[PDB]
Amino acid sequence: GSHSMRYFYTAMSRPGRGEPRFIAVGYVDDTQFVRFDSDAASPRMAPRAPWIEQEGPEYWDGETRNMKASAQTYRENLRIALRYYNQSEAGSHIIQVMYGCDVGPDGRLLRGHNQYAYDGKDYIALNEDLSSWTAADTAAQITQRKWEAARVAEQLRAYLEGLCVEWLRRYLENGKETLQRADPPKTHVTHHPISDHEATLRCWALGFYPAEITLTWQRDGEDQTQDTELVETRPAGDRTFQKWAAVVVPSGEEQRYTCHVQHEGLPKPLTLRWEP
Amino acid sequence: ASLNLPAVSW
Amino acid sequence: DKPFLSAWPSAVVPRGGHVTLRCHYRHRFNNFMLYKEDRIHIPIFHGRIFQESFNMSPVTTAHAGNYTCRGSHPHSPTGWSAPSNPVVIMVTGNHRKPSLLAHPGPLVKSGERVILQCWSDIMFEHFFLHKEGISKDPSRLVGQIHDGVSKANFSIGPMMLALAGTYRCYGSVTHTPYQLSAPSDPLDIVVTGPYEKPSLSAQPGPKVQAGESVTLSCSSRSSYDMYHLSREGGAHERRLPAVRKVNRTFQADFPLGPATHGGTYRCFGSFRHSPYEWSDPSDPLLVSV
Amino acid sequence: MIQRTPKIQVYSRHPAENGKSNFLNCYVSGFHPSDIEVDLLKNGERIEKVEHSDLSFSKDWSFYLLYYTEFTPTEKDEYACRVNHVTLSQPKIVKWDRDM
Ligand SMILES: *[C@@H]1O[C@H](CO)[C@@H](O)[C@H](O)[C@H]1NC(C)=O
Ligand SMILES: *[C@@H]1O[C@H](CO)[C@@H](O)[C@H](O)[C@H]1NC(C)=O
Ligand SMILES: *[C@@H]1O[C@H](CO)[C@@H](O)[C@H](O)[C@H]1NC(C)=O
Repeated sequence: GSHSMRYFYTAMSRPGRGEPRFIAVGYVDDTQFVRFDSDAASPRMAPRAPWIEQEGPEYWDGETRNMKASAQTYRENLRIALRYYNQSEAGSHIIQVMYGCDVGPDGRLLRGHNQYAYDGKDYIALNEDLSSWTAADTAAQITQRKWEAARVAEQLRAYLEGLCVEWLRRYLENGKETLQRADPPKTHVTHHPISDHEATLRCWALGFYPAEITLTWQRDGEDQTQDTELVETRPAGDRTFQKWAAVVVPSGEEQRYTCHVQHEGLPKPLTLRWEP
Repeated sequence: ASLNLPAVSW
Repeated sequence: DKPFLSAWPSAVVPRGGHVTLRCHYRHRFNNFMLYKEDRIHIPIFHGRIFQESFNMSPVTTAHAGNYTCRGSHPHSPTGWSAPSNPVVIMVTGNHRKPSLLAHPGPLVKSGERVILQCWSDIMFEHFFLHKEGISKDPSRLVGQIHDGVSKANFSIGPMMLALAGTYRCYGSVTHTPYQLSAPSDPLDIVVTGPYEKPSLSAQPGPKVQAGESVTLSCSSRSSYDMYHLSREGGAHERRLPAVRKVNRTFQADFPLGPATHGGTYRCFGSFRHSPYEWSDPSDPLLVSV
Repeated sequence: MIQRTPKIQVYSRHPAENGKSNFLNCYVSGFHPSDIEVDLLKNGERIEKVEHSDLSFSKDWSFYLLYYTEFTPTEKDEYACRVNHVTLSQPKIVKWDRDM
């Protein structure tokens, strides 16, 4: 299957409540594997999945050094943003960054990504060609001018085509038995009355990896995507995920309803029904 | 491994 | 536990100015006491409980000092929190100003290093280097003494936009270490690169005399918002906004003036809202009168 | 700036059995800005030693956090998660439901 690596930065100013803080996390697919927090006593890039812990000290020192520099850069970017938007030094603001690469089953690059946000809204983004930018507003157009004159896209592109893919392939091999082994969901259907004439059927999926999954209710084979209540997929805490889907049914019509489940860890899709 | 962008500002 | 103490808008503050100390604790800004460093549990102003941020205004030399706060914790052994981080209020304007110079000079290529030298004929025990701005912390160094002056070398680098801006230095004397001199004259430290260098050219050209006209054009395909014309000697830091031309270049024509004396010129592009970040320098150009 | 209120979910890591060790999760997602207060409550009392995941965010830039603690459920004990956020005028209490 295909895979992805992502880094997310959050830089936040909080005047009067703390010093500006920089949070970075790294993901392979749905599995977090590194973190950096500038609010720690001695900030360091630190392992968050067991399969990265046996990387040598040269790796940790390089990552930490880079994270300290990025924390310094983004603290200054918060100040620059204040001037571009003419905002007070009193308010609290947030810069968010994402970048990373998607690879195919052969391990070769399918696409690269790099996007920036300010105060929760799109700021500037690297286009799919990895050589041009899309700016969300006139402030971001300033940054685009600068990044064109400094040829910043060539630097993103060189990382996305090279180190990003080579490291993702290295990580996937390091964690092969948990990163490349889909865990299928455990499923069941529960039933609760809401009146003397209607009842909830809830279809459950637990313990699955990765997070992508489809839960669907059918009634006589027709999709109920309009009358289906779906809950956001949620983490179990142990690197598996959970989800449910619910539909309201007339009492005595439960047997007309089937829950269908699709997941990579399932050899074929499951059809479930509620059994008294 | 993380992206290293020395000297790049907004 | 531990409050977050902060000074606003700056902990380095001129006498006659103003600074406020805030004590943020349990999602609130009120009910706290203050403590100076030497008297570690003698709360100041006879144990005054500040019911809001403490505005020192106008600042006097008596405001200078090394502070911690404690927030009201009404269910605990002492009834107050642990001590905060320490904030040092430095009050300036109490001695003659020292001097600040950059070696080799104030234009620093990105990634490189520069030395800011503070020096004085007054024997200052320490020197402080402070970048102008909001919530900027000073750097301290003891003053070496030699040739009848005291001096300190502050090394700045690797140069990035964070390290660029307007700098001042200050001296302090032995027995009033939170009392600072008046500020040195300011020094703008500009980072250059890696934005691509523009092109320099003269109209009609680099040779002229009399009351004839001599205009220098700085030009680039990159979208600089401003240009800076710089002749060797430091007597022209002239800046003009850029205009986009039909061929898509960005340009600014600098008319020298009726008494142009000439010398070697370079120009730099820079962008809106970032006056201390310049492009690489153009190739040099010499004008002759 | 436009702000976004948190979605909340309270649930155990495994199917809960009375008298068996487990983990009690409060998942907060879809919120912005990032500052948020999240408490796990036992019989209305704040549980000490709750952990949380490192701050991250979704494609639409909204943040998500998982808070979690080890807990042994009993019939008598009632758990909930309390969440407060700038967008929330008052804290929000979401009760854990073993029957769901
Ligand atoms: C200020 O006092 C604190 C102790 O409260 C100490 O850690 C710090 O070194 C002092 N700072 C200066 C500049 O004297
Ligand atoms: C400081 O820098 C200057 C100029 O670069 C140099 O001459 C001097 O030796 C350095 N050290 C002191 C103590 O002045
Ligand atoms: C673009 O046009 C302007 C307007 O005359 C001229 O000054 C400049 O030299 C031209 N540049 C190029 C590269 O053609």
